Amino acid sequence: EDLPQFLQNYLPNAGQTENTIVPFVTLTYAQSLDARVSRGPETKTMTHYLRHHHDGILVNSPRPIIIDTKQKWRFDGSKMQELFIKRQGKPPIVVVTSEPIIKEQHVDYAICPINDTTKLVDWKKLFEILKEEFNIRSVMVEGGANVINQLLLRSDIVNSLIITIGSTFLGSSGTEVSPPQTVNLKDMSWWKGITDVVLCARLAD
Amino acid sequence: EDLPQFLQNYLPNAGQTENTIVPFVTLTYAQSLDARVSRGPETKTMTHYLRHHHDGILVGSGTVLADNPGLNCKWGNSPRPIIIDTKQKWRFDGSKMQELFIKRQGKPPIVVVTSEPIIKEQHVDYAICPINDTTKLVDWKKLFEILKEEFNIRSVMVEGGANVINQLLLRSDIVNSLIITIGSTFLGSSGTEVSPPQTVNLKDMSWWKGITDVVLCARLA
Repeated sequence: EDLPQFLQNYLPNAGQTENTIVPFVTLTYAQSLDARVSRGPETKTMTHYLRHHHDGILVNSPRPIIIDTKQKWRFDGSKMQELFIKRQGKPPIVVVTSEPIIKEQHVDYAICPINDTTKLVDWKKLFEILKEEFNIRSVMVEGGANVINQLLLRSDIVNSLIITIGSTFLGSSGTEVSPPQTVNLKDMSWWKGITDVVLCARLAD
Repeated sequence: EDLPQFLQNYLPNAGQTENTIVPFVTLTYAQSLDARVSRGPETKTMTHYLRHHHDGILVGSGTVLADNPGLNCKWGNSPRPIIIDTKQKWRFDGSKMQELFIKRQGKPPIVVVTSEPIIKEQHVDYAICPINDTTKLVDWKKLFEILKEEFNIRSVMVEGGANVINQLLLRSDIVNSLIITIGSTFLGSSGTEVSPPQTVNLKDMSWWKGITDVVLCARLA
């Protein structure tokens, strides 16, 4: 709508990550008034517009990037697998902590060593691996509220934050997005729709 | 500024002509992106403009006990403060509210209790509201009726208590307008959140946008 002009300054910017080893990282999600992303229109256009401006998407057409540290996901027999077959959808990059004994066709494996301290995955190292090993110049992370909750803390990684808020309450039992500490924003910009609003911003510090 | 017309349809006297037994009730609060109201300049003025249009301003005790709020109005007379204090632990004597009352800058409070007031304070009015036999908590419908019938409160703005908000969000038979400000900040998951226990659908929504904040006006579906 007027949405492309609104998003423009927050889209991956070529000359900004070029001659760096990190990709542009956008953090994006859709929540209710009570900050829930699940429970216990018009956003299609925007999401698909955003996706086609990124090389990878962490959950032309973007490549799917899946975290599967515990190694239990499978490509064969996935929506993704079928989409790949019909010439409209790329095969996934699968993020793991060690080399899997059994690998699937078309699937790329990114071995990211779990962080020494946090005991979680080293987000900085993972994003460099995606960029350097797999030509992923930009990445749109869409969810796992737990992924979002960690990355909200990473002002040194995240480049743009794009949040849709719908005019509804999902209820307290729904899965929330809220960082463990306070997170300040900068360079904020709001767009308003009929029933929804979108925030574009950056992470302070 | 466009804020007055934006709010116009959601204020008590856009409510047209009919006399009612229930006061007009606006549910209004300010939250972070993570729906938090407590820690873990345009909106402040709006709040005051809103206060100017209501006979009463309601808060749960706890929010009065935490922040020591004036709860009076400045131009965007003043509304009467209404404190829910079922435990009868809030004290008017020595409060900021009392300071404003003495300086003729604010009104004395109405205190809502659920049994005989034990220590009545000078210039304080007490509203004894029945307890709902199902919830064990105060009967919101009867309370608002009493505020109107006994204390001549024709309209009330409830601002405070996540706990209060969380209950009223479920009461489409009580709430006339929902007005929510959302700031562009995260307070963090330790902060106290506003989220009702069940899904709540909204209707008649209209959004307003500032530079750092957005405001939603809606009604309960």
